[PDB]
Amino acid sequence: QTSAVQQKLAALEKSSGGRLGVALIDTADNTQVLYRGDERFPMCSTSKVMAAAAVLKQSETQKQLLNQPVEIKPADLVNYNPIAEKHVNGTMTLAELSAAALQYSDNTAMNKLIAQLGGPGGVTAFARAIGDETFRLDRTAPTLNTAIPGDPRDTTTPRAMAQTLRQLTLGHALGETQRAQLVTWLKGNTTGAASIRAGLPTSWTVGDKTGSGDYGTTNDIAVIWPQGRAPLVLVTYFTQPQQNAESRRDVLASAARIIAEGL
Ligand SMILES: [K+]
Ligand SMILES: [Ru+3]
Repeated sequence: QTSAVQQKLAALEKSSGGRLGVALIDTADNTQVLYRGDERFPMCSTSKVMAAAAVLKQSETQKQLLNQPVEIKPADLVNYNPIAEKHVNGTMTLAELSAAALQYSDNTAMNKLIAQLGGPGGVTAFARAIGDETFRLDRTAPTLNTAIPGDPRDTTTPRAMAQTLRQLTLGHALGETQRAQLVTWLKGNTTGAASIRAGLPTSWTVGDKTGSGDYGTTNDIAVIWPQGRAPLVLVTYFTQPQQNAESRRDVLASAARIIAEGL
C-alpha cells in the first residue's frame, strides 16, 4: 500500500530532487509511519547519539566515568571543534565531551567518545547490544560524513534508527538516570531549529540531533512531545545526487509538517 502520508512524502521528495527517508514511531499507539524506511542512508552526525548513549551505558557500571578527564591535544582538532578548541592542552570530562558532541556537534568530542568505546566498531557493538542489527559506524569524524551514494559505511535505515532512538530516550535501553541525561542533552541541542523543529507547531517540544555531510546530506533525528499527545520519535534523512549539493533543512521541516498533520 501507499498511505496518504506516504503519498505526501513522495510528492515532497519528487519536488526536492533528492532521496528522503522518514520513520515515525507514535508512542500513543506504538505504531509506525515509514517512507523508504528500509533503505540505507548516511547518518552523518546523527550517529553521535549512539556514541553518547554507549558512554552513558558504560557509566552505569562506573559512577565516576563521566567525570573522567580526557586530554585534548592540538593534533586532536579536526574540521569543526567549537568546544574542544578551547580546551587544547587541557582536559574535558566524558560528560563535557558528550554534551559538546550532542549539543554543538563538536567532531573532536565525538572522536573522544569513539576512542572511549574502542573505535567505530565499539559504537556498532553497543548498537547490536540494544537490538539494532542495522546501524554501522565504520569511521571517525569527519570522514563518517562523506555520504557517498551506495556506500554502506556509516549508514542505517530510518526504521532501525527510530526504533533505537525510542529505546534510548523513552524505553529501557539505558538506566533511569542515564536516559534522563540523554533527554536533557537532546533538548538542549543548539543546531536543530531549521530542521524537524521548523515543521512542527511551536507548542510542541523537541530534543534532536542533526547531521550533514557531502551530497547535500541533511538529517535530523528527534524525540517530540506534541501538545496534548504522547511522545513521538521521528527520523528524517535526506541526501542528493551531487557531491557539492546545498543542505536542505527545509525538506526535513516539510517532512515533519506532513507527519504532524497526519497524526
Ligand atoms: K554539505
Ligand atoms: Ru499501508
